[PDB]
Amino acid sequence: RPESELIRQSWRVVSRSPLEHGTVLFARLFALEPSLLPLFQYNGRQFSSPEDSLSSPEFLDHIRKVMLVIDAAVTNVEDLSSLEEYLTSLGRKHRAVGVRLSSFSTVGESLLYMLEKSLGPDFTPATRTAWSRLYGAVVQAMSRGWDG
Ligand code: HEM
Ligand SMILES: [Kr]
Ligand SMILES: [Kr]
Repeated sequence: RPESELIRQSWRVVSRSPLEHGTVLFARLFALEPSLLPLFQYNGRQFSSPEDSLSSPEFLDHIRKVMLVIDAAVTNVEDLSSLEEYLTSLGRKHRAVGVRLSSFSTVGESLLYMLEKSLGPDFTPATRTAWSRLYGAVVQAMSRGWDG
């Protein structure tokens, strides 16, 4: 595949520091959709502001979890079938915690934003398209968890 290599090569730099890069993605997410902030309840409390979430070890742990799932999508970029079941159940979990399926589009824009900022001139239109397709397929798999 051509695009599989585009994903592999562009993930290499980001994957060296997943928490740093993940923090960009979530900062961008709350700037676009602040109504997602209350969905992260740790120790029975709601974060008041987006900067509150960045001081929470549990929230930062979830950033690393998100990045590891994306790492698994890249590893299986040539055949995402083998992750379908895991992704479906991850969708069910997120539905249970209160995330609306449509919020995953904003997550996609946040991921693309983070890649654009990290890669700079190396974020070619083919690289955007490749990532849009891969994230699209991840979300399709996850969408099964919302009653099908
Ligand atoms: C809309 C943005 C998202 C919100 C509000 C959200 C929120 C949550 C919450 C509340 C949990 C349960 C508490 C925890 O363990 O932290 C969770 C778990 C988790 N999240 Fe997310 N999440 C989002 C996006 C994602 C995405 C896009 C991925 C995939 C790349 C992901 C990967 C994971 C994983 C692997 C877990 C552990 C699941 C388990 O207990 O089985 N998260 N998330
Ligand atoms: Kr954040
Ligand atoms: Kr992805």
